[PDB]
Order: sequence, then C-alpha cells, then structure tokens
Amino acid sequence: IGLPSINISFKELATTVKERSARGIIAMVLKDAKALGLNEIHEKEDIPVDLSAENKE
Amino acid sequence: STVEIDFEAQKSYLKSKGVDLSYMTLQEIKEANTGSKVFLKAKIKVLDAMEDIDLSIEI
Amino acid sequence: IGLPSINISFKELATTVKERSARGIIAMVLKDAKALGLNEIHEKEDIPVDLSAENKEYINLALMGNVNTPNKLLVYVIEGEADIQTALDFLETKEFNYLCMPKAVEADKTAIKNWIIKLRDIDKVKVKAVLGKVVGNHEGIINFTTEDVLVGEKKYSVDEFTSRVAGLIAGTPLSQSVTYTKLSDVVDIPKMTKVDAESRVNKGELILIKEAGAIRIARGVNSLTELTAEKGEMFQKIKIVDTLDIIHSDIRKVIIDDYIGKVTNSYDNKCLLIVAIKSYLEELEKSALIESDSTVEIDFEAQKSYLKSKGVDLSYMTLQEIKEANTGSKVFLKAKIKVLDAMEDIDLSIEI
Amino acid sequence: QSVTYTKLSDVVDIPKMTKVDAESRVNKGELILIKEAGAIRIARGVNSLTELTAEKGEM
Amino acid sequence: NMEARNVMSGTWGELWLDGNKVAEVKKFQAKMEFTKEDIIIAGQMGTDTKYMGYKGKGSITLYHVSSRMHKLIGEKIKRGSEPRFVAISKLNDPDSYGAERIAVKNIAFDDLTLADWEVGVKGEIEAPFTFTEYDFLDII
Amino acid sequence: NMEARNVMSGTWGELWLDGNKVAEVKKFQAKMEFTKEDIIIAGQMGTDTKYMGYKGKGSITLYHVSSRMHKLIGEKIKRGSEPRFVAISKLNDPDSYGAERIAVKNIAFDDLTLADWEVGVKGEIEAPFTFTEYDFLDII
Amino acid sequence: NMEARNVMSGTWGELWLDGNKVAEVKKFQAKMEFTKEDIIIAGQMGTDTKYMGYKGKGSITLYHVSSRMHKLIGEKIKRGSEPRFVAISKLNDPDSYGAERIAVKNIAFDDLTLADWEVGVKGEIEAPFTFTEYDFLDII
Amino acid sequence: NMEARNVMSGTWGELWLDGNKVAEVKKFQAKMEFTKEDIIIAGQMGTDTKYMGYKGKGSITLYHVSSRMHKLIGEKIKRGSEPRFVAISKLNDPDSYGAERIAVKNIAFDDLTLADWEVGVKGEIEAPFTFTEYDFLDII
Amino acid sequence: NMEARNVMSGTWGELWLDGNKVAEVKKFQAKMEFTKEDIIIAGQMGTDTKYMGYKGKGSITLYHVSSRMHKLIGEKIKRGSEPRFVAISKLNDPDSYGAERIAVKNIAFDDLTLADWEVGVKGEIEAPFTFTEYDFLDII
Repeated sequence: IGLPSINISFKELATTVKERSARGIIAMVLKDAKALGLNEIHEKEDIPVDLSAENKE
Repeated sequence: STVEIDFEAQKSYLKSKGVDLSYMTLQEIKEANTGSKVFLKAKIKVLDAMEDIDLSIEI
Repeated sequence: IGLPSINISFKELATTVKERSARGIIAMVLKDAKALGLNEIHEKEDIPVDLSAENKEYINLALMGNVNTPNKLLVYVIEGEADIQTALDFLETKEFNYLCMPKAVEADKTAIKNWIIKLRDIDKVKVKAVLGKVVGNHEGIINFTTEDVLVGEKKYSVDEFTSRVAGLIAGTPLSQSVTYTKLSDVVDIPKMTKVDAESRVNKGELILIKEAGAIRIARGVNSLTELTAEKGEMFQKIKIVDTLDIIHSDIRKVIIDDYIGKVTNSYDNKCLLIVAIKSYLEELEKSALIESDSTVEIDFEAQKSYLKSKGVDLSYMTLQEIKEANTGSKVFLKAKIKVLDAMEDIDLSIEI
Repeated sequence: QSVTYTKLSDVVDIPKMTKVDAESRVNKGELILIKEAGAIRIARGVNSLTELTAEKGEM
Repeated sequence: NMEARNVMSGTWGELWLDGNKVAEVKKFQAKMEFTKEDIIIAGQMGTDTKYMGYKGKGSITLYHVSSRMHKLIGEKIKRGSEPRFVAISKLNDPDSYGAERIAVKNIAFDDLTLADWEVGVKGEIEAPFTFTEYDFLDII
Repeated sequence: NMEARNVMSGTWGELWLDGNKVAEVKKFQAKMEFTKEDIIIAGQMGTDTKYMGYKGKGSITLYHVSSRMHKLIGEKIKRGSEPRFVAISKLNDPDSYGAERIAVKNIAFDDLTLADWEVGVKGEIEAPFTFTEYDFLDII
Repeated sequence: NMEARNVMSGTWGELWLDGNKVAEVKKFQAKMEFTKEDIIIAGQMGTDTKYMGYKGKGSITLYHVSSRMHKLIGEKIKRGSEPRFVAISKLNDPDSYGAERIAVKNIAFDDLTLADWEVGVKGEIEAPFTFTEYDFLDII
Repeated sequence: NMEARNVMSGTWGELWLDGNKVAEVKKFQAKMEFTKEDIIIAGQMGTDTKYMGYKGKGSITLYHVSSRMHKLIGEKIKRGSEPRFVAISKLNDPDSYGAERIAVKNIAFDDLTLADWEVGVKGEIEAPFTFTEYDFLDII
Repeated sequence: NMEARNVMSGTWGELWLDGNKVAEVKKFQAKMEFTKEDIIIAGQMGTDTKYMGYKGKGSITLYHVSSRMHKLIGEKIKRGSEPRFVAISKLNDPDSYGAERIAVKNIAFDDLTLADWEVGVKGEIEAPFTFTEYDFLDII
C-alpha cells in the first residue's frame, strides 16, 4: 500500500475541453495499405500511428 | 448489515449425521433439530481512514 | 525579602536595536573544535564564547537583516574530519527556512545541493540554501557569485559572505522584494561592467552592483534557468517562491494535524476539509498576500481516472454518484490562486 | 482512528533511510519510523500479513 | 419531467455547526435580504430601484437534549468576546435529482436561552442569527 | 445516539426563589437578548454587526395558592426600596443524559398582581422580570 | 404540600365598591406596573435598571342588572367634579389555605358606558380604572 | 441610456491618506466654494457677479479602530510645525459607466479628537479639513 | 484585517479624575480646535491658511450618585482660587487591536451644577471643561 502521499503541487494555468455527448455513432470505412482490421476510436488525440496523414485528417 | 441462519452449514451438518435431503422441504431443513449446535452468518462493511491527499494548486 | 528599594540611576544614551521579524528562520553550519551541538541564537550579544573569532564574525553577519532582524538562528557545530552528511541528517528533523555554511568546498556544496533538492522533491519540505558557486537548476538554490567583498578593510570570499545574504533575505517583509536593496556596511567590490552583470543575471546569479549611491543587489532571481509550461518565469523570482513555500507549509500543517488518520474517508469529511482550506485561503486574501477570488474544489477528472483504474464501470453513472464515490484512503482536490510581483521596471516618455 | 503519521515527540534522532527503502520495507510488512520536518512519526499502520488469498484481502 | 416525488422533504436534512454534527436539529433557515432604494427617473412612470447590498438572516431550531449553545457562547459573551461560526447544511432526498449543500460563514447568534420550560411541554430551542458570506458545494 | 426519549420534559423542572422552593411553579424562562448594531464596511456587500452587550429578560408563572409575591415585594416597592433576588432552576429528566441547573442573579420584577380573578376560572399569576448575571452549575 | 385542590377558584370572589356589595360581579383585576429605566454601567455587559415608581391599573366586569355606574359617576363627570372610590376584593376558597382580602384606594374610572346592547346577546359592562394606593387585610 | 443601476453607490468607495490605505473609512467629502461679489451695472435690472477665487473644504469620517490621526498630527501640532497631506479618493461601482479617481492635495486638518466615547455607543471620528489643489485621474 | 468586531465600544471606557477612579462615568470628550487664518496669495485662485494655535475643549457626563464636583471645586471657586486637574481616559475593548490611554492635563471646569432634579427623571450631571496639555500612554 506504500507510504502516505501528501503532495501539494504548484503549476501554471490550464484550459478545459468541451463536455462529451452520449449521442452519435458513425461508421467510417477507409482503404489503407497497412494495419487492416477494425479500429474503434474514442478521441482525435488517440489515433493509431499507422494510418496515412491523408486518412488521419 | 444483516444476520440470518447459515442454511448451507446446517445442510452439511445434517448430511454428516446421516439424515435425508431429498423429499425434505426447505422449511423442514431450516427448522431441523441440531443437538447443541447453532449455525449463523452475517454481513458488515467497514470504511478506511484518510491517509493520502492530492491538492493541485494553479497559480 | 530585604529593605524596600528605590533605585534611581543615571547613564548616557544606548544604541537602538533593529526590530525583530516574526518570519524567517536561518540555520547555519559552522566548524569549530569546541562547543559542538545545536545552539539557538536570538540576539547579537548571545554568542557562546567558545567559538573562534571568525565564527563570531560569521554569526554577526547573519544577524544583520534588511528591514528586520531574522526571527531565529540555529547553529550546528562540527569539529571536522567528517562528512557534512552528519549535520544534514540532524537538520532533517529541525524546522527552518534558509541554510548557509560559510566554509565549504566543491564536494560539500554538491552534498548540500543534492540534499536540498531531495528534501524539496521527495520529502515534500520546502527549504532553500544560499551557496557560493553552484549551478543548480533548481528554485531551491540561490547562487550568490560575487568575489572579494570588502567590509571595513577586510577580505570576504564568495562562500563566506552568504551569511549576510541569508540574513538579508530572511529580514525582508513578504510584500517586498530584495531587488535594489542596499548594503551600507559594504565599501568596495571588484570592478564590474554592466554587460557582464546583465549576462550573469541572465544565467541565474544573485550579485552585487555599484549604482547611484551605495552598493546594492541587482535582481532577486533564483538559480532556475530552464523554463517549461508547468514552470514559467514567475518561479525564477525569490519573492514568489517564498510566498508559495509559506502556503505549502501552512496547508500541510492543517492537513497533517487535523485530518490524516483522524477521520473516516467519507464525502462529508471531504467537504469539511474543503471548507477548512477555503477559510485559510480567505485569511490569506485578507492580508493581500494573494489576490481575491480564489477557489478550492473536488478534482473531478483525477477522481474519474482513479475510479477507472480500479475497474469501476462508469456507465449510466450520475455525475453526483461519481463525485461521492468511495476512493479508499485517497482524496483528490484542486485550487486556483494568484500572486502579484513587485515594481521593478519603469518606462517614462517625456515630450518637451 | 489510525496510528498512521502519529508523531512521537520524545524521539529526537533516528538512523537515516532512503525513500525507496522505506517503501520496500512497508510493502514487506514492517512498522517503521520516518523522519520529517518537525518530529519523528510512524509511517503506515500496516500488519505483518503479506500473503493475501481469496478469503483474506488487503483490509 | 416534473414529478411529485422530486420535491425535497425536510426530513432528509443534515447540519454541521462549528465542525460538529447536530443530530437533534429540527429546522434550518438562511436567507439574504437585499437592500433596495427607490429611484424615480424623469419621464418614466414606473419607479425603479438601485441595489445597495444585503443582510444575511437565519435561524436554527433544536430539540433540547444537551447544553450545546450554552457551551458555545455563554462564558465568552459575558466577557465581551463575540465568537463567530461556520455552518454546513445538506439536503439529500433519495427521490430528488441530487443534493444541495451550502456553507454559511461568519455566523453571529442573536441571543442565548438559559432556561425555557413548562410542565407538560417538551423542550425546544430557537436560535436566530446573522451572517455575511456563503459557498456553494453541490448545487442541483 | 439521538433518541426521542432523550428530549427533556418540562414536568421535571424545579425552582428556588430567594432560597425557598416553589412547589406551585408552572413555567420558568430566562434569556439574554444581545444588543447588535449594523456596520457597513467599504467594499463589502454584506453588512456586518458589532456586539455591544445584552439585556436579561425572563418570566415565572405560578398557580395561585398563596400570597408569595405580595410578601416578597409589596411593602418595599411602595416605600421606594427595590429588592433584588436570586433564582435557581433545575431540569432533571430521568430519561435524559444529565441535569441542567442554572442560577439567575440580580433579578428585578416588572410588576405586582394584587388581584386577578374571574368566576369559573382557576387562578394563575404571571410575573415578568429582568436580570443581569448568571452561573452554570451542572450543565450537560 | 402542594395539591390541586389548593388552587383558588374565581367563583369564590366577592367585591365591595363605595361600601356596597356588588352581587353581579363577573371579574376583578388590579395590578401595579412598575416604571423602570435602563442604565448602562461602564465595564458591565449586562444592562441594569433603576426603579422609578408605578402606575396602578385595573378593571371590573359586571352583568347588566341595574344602573350602578350611571348613578355613581354620570352627573358629577359632566359638571367637572371627578369622584374617587375605595374597593375591597375578597377571595375565600373553602379548599384553599386561607383568604386573600385587599383594599384598593383612590380609584378613578376610565370611562362610562351609557348603552351597549345587541339583539340576541345578554348584557355585560366592562369598566377600566386607575388607582394609587392599597392595603393588605388577611394575606395568605 | 440612463438606468437606475448606473447610479454610483458609496459602498464602492476607497481612500488613501498620505500613501496609506484606510480600510475603516465611512465617508469622504471635498468641495470648492467660490467667492463671488455682487456688481450692479447701470441700466440693468438684474444684478451680476464677478468670480474672485475659491476655498476648498472637506471632511473624513472613520470607524474608530486605531490611533491614526493621533500619530499623523498630534506631536507636530504641539511644537508648531503643521504638516500637509495628499488624499486619493476612488469610486468604482461595477454597475456604473466607469471609475472616478481624484487626488486632493495640500490638505490641512481643522482639529484633532483625543477621546470621544459614550457607554453603549460604538466609536466614530469626524475630521474636517481644508485644501487648495486637486488632480483628475480617471474621470468618466 | 478590518472587521466589524475591531470597532471600539464605549462601554469599555474608564476614567480617573484627580487620581480617583470615577465608576459612575457616562461619557468623556476631549478635542483640540485649531486656530486658522485665511491668507490669499497673489496669482493663486485657491485661498490657503496659516496655523496659529489651538484651544482644548471637552466634557464629562456622570450619573448622579454623590457630590463629587461640589467637593472638588465649590468652596475654592467662591474664594477666588481656581484649581486645576489631571484626567486619564482609557479605552480597552477586548475585541480591538489594543488599548488607548490618554492623560489630559491643566483642566479647568466651565461651571458647577448645585441642583438639577425633575420628578420622574433620573439624575445626571454634565460638566464641560477646557485644557491645554496632554500625553500619550498606550497608543495603538
């Protein structure tokens, strides 16, 4: 369980992204020469690095 | 929290003594005589204390 | 009990003493073969006669403050032929703000630098050291680099004048900064050009300069030079870091004394903790150490992340239920504050 | 209450110990003292039980 | 989307005073009354108002089971030292949308009841107060 | 830990006046009403208060069985000598946590009822008073 | 030593006015209301009072069977001569400890009812008064 | 364009005196009274005036929390060396068009209050003054 | 830093006159009125002033409990030998920053009240005075 951790940290200012919606599912089919299969995507920050820039955008 | 009769332990004890469990009602098993033994079970919950704190201060 | 005493005596005027500061505790490590241990010094006259004269001058240097004398000096004495680690291990237990040691060498400065970085980053105790020639990349290290400081026809090296600097910093009220503070007792310093002073200040050094009038401090910077998104330019200033360390110490005291291991980790007790911290911040706002409109609240993103890391299913779970969910023995909070800087740079354009 | 972080005032000196070593000792099942600004204190109110099973949890 | 079950019942209220739970609480009230002053504008038939500030007023009622208020303020009031307090009120009805928790701060009580009893009547204590600040924790 | 049986019943009250037990007591009340004056602080929307002191007010009700009040004050009041008294109130409910006993001192009564009767109505006496000091003996 | 039977019943009251028995009396009341003025003492938080005097106030209610009050005061009041009276009230309950008899003196009535009647309502007369003196005869 | 919310409230006023902020300020006044002399012109029925100068008059009222005025002027006035001061007044109501900030210079106070206290009354200080110069910073 | 509790209450005032404590004091005043003469400078629209001196004025109010002022001054004033006094005023409110103690010296009273009574009114005495010197002991 480790030692007790009491950490008070100071840091510069930061922003907040928009809240999410539980409405809307889109199916998109694209042809690629690498990493064939089914890929579920939750956010645009996390897209697997295999796809081309053209398909990434 | 709850307290109740430990039905399964009573059944295992009754089996160990040699009584029949087929053609016996569940009420019949629950109220059966058990010599000098009493089988019970319960359920409780207990919470932890405060020992770790994270406070992130933006300046 | 004796006879009644009506004792009326006459004498000439006595020299006034500068007022004491409620803030600022200095620990200084000295070496002498005699009178070892820890000595607590309050006034300039109370100095154990067993120390050599040089150590007496070092203590007298640390006693002089800027606007007030430092609140307290803690003196630890070691004979020698031993590691400085022996004094550092003992000082790990005491409470102080600044650490200096007039006699040191490169490996000894390395020990002090590593020790203070360890305390600040791992042991979560905000302390600072004033060292002679150290290139620490930390806000906990103040690099005072000025050679051969002359006071009253004497020779002070860079490492042995840091007692005066530490007393100066500890003697300054929190609303002010040490930039352009003048040292009346200093008489001479080596010839220095403005371009060189600019370069040294840019590199993170605390230096003396000769300006209009007497000798004074150039700028109130730390040794920090590498700036990231989390750590901007404000972390380079001595005054800001002093305020932040005071906030850290006070909040830590409240938490450790009243809450750790004392109360069950339920949502009601978390709310009580939030109210306590908010009241402390309001107290700070009433003294103008920080600006108005500061906030404290539950850190929702961090709690969601912890709950997810434990295998909880955040599906059709209300935001209220997530906010109030049990989190073992952990608490996630966040806050916002604002601190202002001192006046240091002025442009005035005059049309004639 | 718990004895976690309870301070012992009359103690004034303790052998030095690094943080990773203290972590490892606590995870081994030992009650240890640690050094802090101010007095000395207990690290974590832990047992010597280390082998956990489906019937004996971390509580 | 509005149902009768959503209305909050006062039986699901809780109260902390000076950091301590008040198990014998009967009612809790806190309200900001605005100071408004009339201003007649030339050419306008309807009289308007200017907002100048507010006065915080409240009250607590308890069943008489202990000497809570006596211990809180009695000796200090006689010596000329007036204490100030923080109260936290929570309303969490299981059939409502959510919980409403509010901190009321800088509380100064209006009086102190030393004794109030009558034969055949159960004891209750009514304690009015004033206040100047507040904070929202968990609004709906 | 809060139970309905813990609430103190007024039937378990007793009263001493001028050192004598009052067996015919119906109710007893004593309260300190604080004097508070408004103070508006520049830059603050909520108006605060300053505590200036207090005024002690109380009352006693008795069944009419004797001429207790007449003997206590009647002849002295007419001559211009005003007497002052000490009262001790005790509340000791056997089902409560403990007892509450308070001495109320420097009592000055507000009036004197010489007669108040009506055909078909049982006699009662209400005696308001003021006071300035008190002591706690056996709080809960 | 306190029993419910000891409480005095108002049905056992009697009244004499101007030396004559009043058989039709319904209620009688007489009370001294003290004049008290606040005095704040330097260094004391509790406000004290100074006794300055009293004002006697009372009332009589009668069933309307005759013209008693008309004859007592009507002609004299119109001419500017105001009469003053003595009243004696006695309360003697056979189950009480003893009797209470008090003389109320220098009585001046507050008004005079010439007529007050309503169809379907039995007649009654309420006569308030003031007074300045009294004597105790047979207190308990 | 004009609405009741635009009227400036006095609660949003702040004051600096001799470089130091005074948090206990209750009110602030400063005004220039013009000196005018009548002049009758031959052939004209309406009498006109000639402007000759002005005299600056003002006042500050504070809650009594410290000995501010004593320290500012008491010792110097006794020795015969009169000090002069600068005051800055700011009025910044969030619902108004903007801020109004004014410096009032060469201030000479009219008197000094050593003590003014009464039992049951909170302490206040009134300090009138005269002045000759001013400057506009942030007009609307 | 500035809160309503810091305002000094007059109930915490105390007074010494000619070395003897005055327990019956109601209020105390002492103030220095400056003498100022107008001066118009050529080329300047704002008229300035020159400080010339001061006149000390004050007063004391007491509840009438004894013949204090009679004994202090009556016989001496008739013979033509005017006495002079020292007064010490102390204001020590427990909720304030600290105590304010001042000595007012060379006091000469303006009059002497031999009698002032009215039926139904409690007695009070007002005693104005003049003074020339003072000293600060315990400023804030």
